[PDB]
Amino acid sequence: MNIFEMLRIDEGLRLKIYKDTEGYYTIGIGHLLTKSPDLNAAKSELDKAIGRNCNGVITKDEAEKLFNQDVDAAVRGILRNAKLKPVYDSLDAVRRCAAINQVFQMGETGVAGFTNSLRMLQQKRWDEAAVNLAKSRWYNQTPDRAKRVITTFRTGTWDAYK
Ligand SMILES: CCc1ccccc1O
Repeated sequence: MNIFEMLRIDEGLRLKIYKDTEGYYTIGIGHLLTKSPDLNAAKSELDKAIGRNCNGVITKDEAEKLFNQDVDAAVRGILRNAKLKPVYDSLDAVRRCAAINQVFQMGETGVAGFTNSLRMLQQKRWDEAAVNLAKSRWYNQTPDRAKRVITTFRTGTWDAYK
């Protein structure tokens, strides 16, 4: 297991524009195109992202290319965020993957409410962190995925991903 395999499980792979769990136009391995309800705006973002006229469909290679960029962006983002970087750098490599996963799903604004979880994670209070992480819109809206990511934070193992 690694961050790519982990996110591939959590995000799936779809080669045609689809709506994610929040109803937003998405493609590939959880590549968010736009929060706009306009399918044409999503097709425009797709064409811009890939550099050709895709008419809402891409190849596996193109999906994986966006995925590589998106994972990279998630990590570089964390490292640029003064609240996230110190916690991320305190973690072991497995728990870092849980952090990348969460930011990939939610974005940095998405994780702004996680201040108390962040402190517990930096303190290595793993069970307490795990309890706090589940008290969230995140957990309630995507419980099966959140349970996996939380188990990863709690244990520093890949047990939740088999
Ligand atoms: C709250 C979990 C977490 C830890 C460290 C960095 C990002 C992140 O979302």
